[PDB]
Amino acid sequence: MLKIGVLVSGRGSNLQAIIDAIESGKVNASIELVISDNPKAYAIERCKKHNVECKVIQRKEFPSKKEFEERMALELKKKGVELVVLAGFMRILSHNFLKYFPNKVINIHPSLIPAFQGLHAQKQAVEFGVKFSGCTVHIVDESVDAGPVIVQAVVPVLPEDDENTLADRILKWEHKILPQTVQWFAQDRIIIDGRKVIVKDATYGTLPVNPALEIF
Ligand SMILES: [Co+2]
Ligand SMILES: [Co+2]
Ligand SMILES: [Co+2]
Ligand SMILES: [Co+2]
Ligand SMILES: [Mg+2]
Repeated sequence: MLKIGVLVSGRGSNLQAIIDAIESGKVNASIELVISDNPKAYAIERCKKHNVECKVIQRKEFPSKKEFEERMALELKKKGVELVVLAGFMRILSHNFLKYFPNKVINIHPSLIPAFQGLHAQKQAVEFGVKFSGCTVHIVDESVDAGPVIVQAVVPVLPEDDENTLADRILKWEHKILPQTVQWFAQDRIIIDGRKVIVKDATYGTLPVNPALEIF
């Protein structure tokens, strides 16, 4: 099975989606370790309920960021983690961490990047007034939600939508494209060429997900 590690900082609904997809047999992978930088994250409780190893590693426990990132990489390496998944993780990863997992660190972001990068992307979309938003699974690099794009899901925005209502609509898709991406990695179907990513034998040119979902 694909051995993956998940980094979290809060609620962790995206972690739950992966856990459920694995338990239902839709994703051929195992979560070898979950790392939370927040001791009170609900994500930790999810790990307890599903018997998923979880470790709390806090930034304040290290003088430098370099140390902090090194410890997290090492702990993942010790578990043979092949794919690192950020699910609600709030720290910014640098080359110190990324160099260990070349093109093997992914993240789920609630917007159609490069649009609305950064924090509160759903609220950004609503205040801006776009008619379409959505979510993106991308490879993490030194940019702020500007790395290689694996898959995106488009979601219509309503005139009366507020941050929470739109976020809720986008989240339904995040819970689908992130687990699907994990499965694609598990199937050795992720091909990288430059900053472009292609999924082997996947269906392209589709709505509302491109490439189209397969396990959902
Ligand atoms: Co273990
Ligand atoms: Co735990
Ligand atoms: Co983001
Ligand atoms: Co609208
Ligand atoms: Mg999450």
